[PDB]
Amino acid sequence: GDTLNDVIQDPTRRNKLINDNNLLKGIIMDGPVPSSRELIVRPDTLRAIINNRATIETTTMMYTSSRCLFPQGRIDFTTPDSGFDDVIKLSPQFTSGVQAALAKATGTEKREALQNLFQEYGCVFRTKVHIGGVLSAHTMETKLNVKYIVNGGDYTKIQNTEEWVASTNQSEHWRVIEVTEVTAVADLLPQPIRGQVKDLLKPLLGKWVDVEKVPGLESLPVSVYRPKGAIPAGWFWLGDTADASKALLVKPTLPARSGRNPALTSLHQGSGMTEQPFVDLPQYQYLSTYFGSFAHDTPPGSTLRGLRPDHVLPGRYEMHGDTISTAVYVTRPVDVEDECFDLKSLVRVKLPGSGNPPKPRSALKKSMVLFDSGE
Amino acid sequence: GDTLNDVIQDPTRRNKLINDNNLLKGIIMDGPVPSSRELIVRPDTLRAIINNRATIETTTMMYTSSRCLFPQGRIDFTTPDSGFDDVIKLSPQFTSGVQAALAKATGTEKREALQNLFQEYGCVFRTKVHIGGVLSAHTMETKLNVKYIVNGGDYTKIQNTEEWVASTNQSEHWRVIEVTEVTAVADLLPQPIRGQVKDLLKPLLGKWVDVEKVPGLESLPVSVYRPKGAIPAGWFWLGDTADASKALLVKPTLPARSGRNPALTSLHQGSGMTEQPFVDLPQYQYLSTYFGSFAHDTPPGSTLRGLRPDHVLPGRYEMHGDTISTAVYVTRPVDEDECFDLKSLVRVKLPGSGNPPKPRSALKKSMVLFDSGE
Amino acid sequence: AYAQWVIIIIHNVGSQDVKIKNLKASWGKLHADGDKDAEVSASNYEGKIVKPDEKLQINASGRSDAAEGTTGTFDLVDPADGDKQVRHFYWDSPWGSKTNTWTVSGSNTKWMIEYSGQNLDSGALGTITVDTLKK
Amino acid sequence: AYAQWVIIIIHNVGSQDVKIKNLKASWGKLHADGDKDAEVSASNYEGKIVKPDEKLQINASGRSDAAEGTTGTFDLVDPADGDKQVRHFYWDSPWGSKTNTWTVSGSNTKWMIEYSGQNLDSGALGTITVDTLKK
Amino acid sequence: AYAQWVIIIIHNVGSQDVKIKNLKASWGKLHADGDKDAEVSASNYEGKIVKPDEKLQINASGRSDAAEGTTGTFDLVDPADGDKQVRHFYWDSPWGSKTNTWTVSGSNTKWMIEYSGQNLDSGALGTITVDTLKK
Amino acid sequence: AYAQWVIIIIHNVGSQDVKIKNLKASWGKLHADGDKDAEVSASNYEGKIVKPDEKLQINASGRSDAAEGTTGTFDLVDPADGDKQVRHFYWDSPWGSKTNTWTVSGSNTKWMIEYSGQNLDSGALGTITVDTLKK
Repeated sequence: GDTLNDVIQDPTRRNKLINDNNLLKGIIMDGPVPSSRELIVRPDTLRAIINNRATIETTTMMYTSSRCLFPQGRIDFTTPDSGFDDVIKLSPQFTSGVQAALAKATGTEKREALQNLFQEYGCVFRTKVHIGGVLSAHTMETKLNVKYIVNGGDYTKIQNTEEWVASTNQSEHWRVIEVTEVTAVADLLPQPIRGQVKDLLKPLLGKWVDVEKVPGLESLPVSVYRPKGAIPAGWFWLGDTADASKALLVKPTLPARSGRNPALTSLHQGSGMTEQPFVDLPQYQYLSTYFGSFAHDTPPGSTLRGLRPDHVLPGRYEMHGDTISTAVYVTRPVDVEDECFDLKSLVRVKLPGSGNPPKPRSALKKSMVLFDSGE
Repeated sequence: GDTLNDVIQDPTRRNKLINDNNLLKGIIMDGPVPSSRELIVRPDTLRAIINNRATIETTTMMYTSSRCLFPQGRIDFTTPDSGFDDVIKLSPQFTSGVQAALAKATGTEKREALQNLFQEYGCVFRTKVHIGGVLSAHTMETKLNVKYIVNGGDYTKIQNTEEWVASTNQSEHWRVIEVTEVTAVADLLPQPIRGQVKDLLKPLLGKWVDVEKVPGLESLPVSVYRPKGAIPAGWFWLGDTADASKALLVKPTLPARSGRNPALTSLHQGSGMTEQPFVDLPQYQYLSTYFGSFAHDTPPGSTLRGLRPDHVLPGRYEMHGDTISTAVYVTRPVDEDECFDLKSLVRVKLPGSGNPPKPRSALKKSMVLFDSGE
Repeated sequence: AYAQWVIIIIHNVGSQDVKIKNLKASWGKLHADGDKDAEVSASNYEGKIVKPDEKLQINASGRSDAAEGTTGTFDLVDPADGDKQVRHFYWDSPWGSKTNTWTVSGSNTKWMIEYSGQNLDSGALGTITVDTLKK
Repeated sequence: AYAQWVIIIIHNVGSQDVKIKNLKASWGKLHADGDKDAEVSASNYEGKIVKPDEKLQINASGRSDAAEGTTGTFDLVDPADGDKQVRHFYWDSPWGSKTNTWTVSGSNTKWMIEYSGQNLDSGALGTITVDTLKK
Repeated sequence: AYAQWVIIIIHNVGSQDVKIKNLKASWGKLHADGDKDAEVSASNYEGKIVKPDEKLQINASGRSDAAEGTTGTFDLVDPADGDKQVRHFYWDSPWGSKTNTWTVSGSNTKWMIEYSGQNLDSGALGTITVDTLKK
Repeated sequence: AYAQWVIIIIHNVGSQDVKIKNLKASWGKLHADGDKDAEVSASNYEGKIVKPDEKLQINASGRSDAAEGTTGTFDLVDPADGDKQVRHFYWDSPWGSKTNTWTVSGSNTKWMIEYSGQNLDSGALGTITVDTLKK
């Protein structure tokens, strides 16, 4: 009747548990996977709690489902921000890599080095993990499919649930069955290095520029404002807005390279019966419906860009206008971390034509833009 | 047949029982879970009583419930308030953390440090627990689902009830099957520190202010009062009341953080056919109906605030008025969990349609700190 | 005929439920909202509780063409206290009378009932809103 | 006759005043509450204010013996900005036609109106409640 | 005859779906797009939701030489707001009246409904485009 | 007769102006909106400019009692390049034929035109919405 307390007190068993579960390695994000590099130093002991409240559940709504869960406890790693005596120590190799990345001359080199480092070391680290064994079964039948998944316990007895349940008490087969706390790797660094790294990792540089009223459109209930003057070379704007004070220009921080999704996408004229832009990349989004005739070959449409889906979050509409033909939404951030700019993006409720793009409904995250960097 | 006496008399078995059941660690509140930090010093012995009255109960009301309970006894921990010779000693690390938190420069820093300390060490500690095993089964068909839960005994025999029952006398598998007494961790501290910690944990600072009678409303049976003058910057008020003497202003004590539910919430105007406020956050509540037109952009409506659900408890109505049109409720506390007697007002029949749910709550006294001097 | 009709709106403004009982009409027919052709049985209305701040509608009308008019009764009971009657309501819009009648009986002091919108001088009985509250 | 009738309850559920003007019934007669024999001059309803959380009842019906039904109009206007029209109204409960009519017309963005209680299929138009809110 | 007809286009422009209900079509028949011989059932539309920017076309016409015309009704409801009514639409093109009638009744201030294209003076009822937006 | 009629809506979904020319009704007449009695001359539309995102309505119908129906033509011309012809629209709802005719003719590479709502199986031609764009 051994528990996590029995394996944690034994150096051999504790190290076997640590190694077989990749507890010293970060997570790289086909899906999340552990990194081959060890991120933190091997601890002398682990903080753990015991939990043996096993469960067997089944359901036959033919979507039959089954779940045999057998927990053993929870293991918790302690982060620098907690301030406790025990703190996970970053591997000297990782710290040296960070310092080497930050030592390069230009910001582009510093960002590329950090990208390589975080690709080979992972983006996040699991600080709270639940240990044990879970056996799940699914059988959707109308044609017919069956799916058995085993995570922990003797996996060679997946076909025989009795023997798997019997084996669930062998400590050599305990695995991580759930993660309840994840901390960004950058958050494990000292404060100045943490700030520098988190600023460098931001995909976009930002800049405020005064605005000008779009000529015409007197029928609308609110004025339309666009960046005044010529856009600085290499910078891009995000769409029409109702803000009368400022507009946000953005610039990519990383050069385009094969295999990486650019932060911004070019926009192309619509196929037929519509003057709105369409995103060149599949799942990218822009924030404002274009007012006027879009054209990707001449300004200001030549410098309008759409954002990567991870840069934006859904917003909320505030409606203006006494009728549908006059109605327009203004997009405001869903007031809540991960806050979004109050750009006040304008979105016409009913565009004159047919076959128009889907109505934009998003606002840009404030954490994706770097300001006043001198870049 | 071994009992809790045999395991408590053996240092190895006693320590195994203590460690496998997390008896030295507090509870953090998806649900209550034990903390990884040891809150109390490891005792040399445990107070225990023996109980071996097993039970097997099944009912098939299409629901079918089964419960095999095999107790072994109860273990008691002794708290400082008992005054007995033996008292659980708090870990020196926890006491040092409390002292460090209380030593910070400003009240906000002290509150943040205490919040971190109690998030790491848990909020409460189990002082009476029941040891043994329990295997339960629930089945519901009409379409069908089955749910087996095992807590104690050989969990690898959950599928075979006979073997699990046979395994209930193995001491290595005994687990905590019930908790019958829980003590707040703050209550385990010495009195001068306990008072400070408990005061600092109160979410809201309170202040009594004078009141003014709302103009108009002569048709109503009672006068409606609101805070007099402009409320101090950074403070908020809870709602209209019939109290002609004083009104309560409240102020949050903690800044905003990820995962921290604010104590108070802003209110927004209703969608249509109603002039009453609606809570921005889903579950929160407010005490009184707004008499008049609510506007969250200008005072006094801009600073009216709702409350987190844990701050309030259901109250009772006393009705004034001769008809539905004039009927109004004065809310009163229900006779440690006392609540403020603010005499909040709630109109019975709001003229419009699609009005918010009718307020039915009163504010706890244990959530407001007075005379902090802050 | 259809010319004689009545709409009874039970609006629960209180904090406790009220249950409708004994809904059935001597004459005429119950029908869906705004559609006299969509006949509906009393079983659809019997046993339904009006939760606080909820509104329930009873639509009764004379049959397609006859000297029938309409007439009926129901009771409002307290789901607690053993379904004790709150009030007993009777309505009738006859054809030959040219005089409606809407009456409420009972003495339950634990509840307060108000009603308005009935017509009695002549013609259809009209729409009656009944506000119910629990003192 | 008295079989064709309408009772409109202007209920100001808002916190700002509203006014009624140009209340003219082409046929029938404006009468007292519940009494169709006591005709009331239209001036008793023309140009009066409905204070917030108040009800103003207007009762119209055809003349007895006579056979013309009752139809009419009135305008809700806002007294705070020069009697700007809130919503126009038109009601029709005719003697020799099947469908009654109740239409709101005109519009301004500063007012919301929700009405109920009308019957359009047959018989009298019914008692109509018209909640108005300056929002 | 086939000469009396109507085309109704529900054109959703809001951010939420709208559901069609109670598609009765008391007179005439429903038919496929541009083909009055291809009769279709009301079940093809009943209970269906119109997603944003989606067009739903309902075509009704009188029978070939029945001398009837075509009359029908339906309701727009909010699939999320408790299936509450949005508007009630009634279309009617009688054969002998030589005067059509298209009406939108009910009230739900949470939705903006506009319609255009209807003809009432004489002949067919024309093509009616209805724009619905949920605010 | 008035039973034969058409409503043509020119809606400029683009951002460039368009003009109308050579509007003549070979059969029937032009009339105001919602009134076939209010005959109007072709000069009311000839030379008119359809501003982008603006609708222009042309209503045509036959005499009160005649077996003439309605027929006519008009050209859309681009004012930005010397009134170059965009398309030639011809509409025809005769009294003497069982089917109607709606024909867009000509070609312009700089313009896109779509139309909907025309009815050809029987009766009036219906209401036609024409979206024009300069892409």
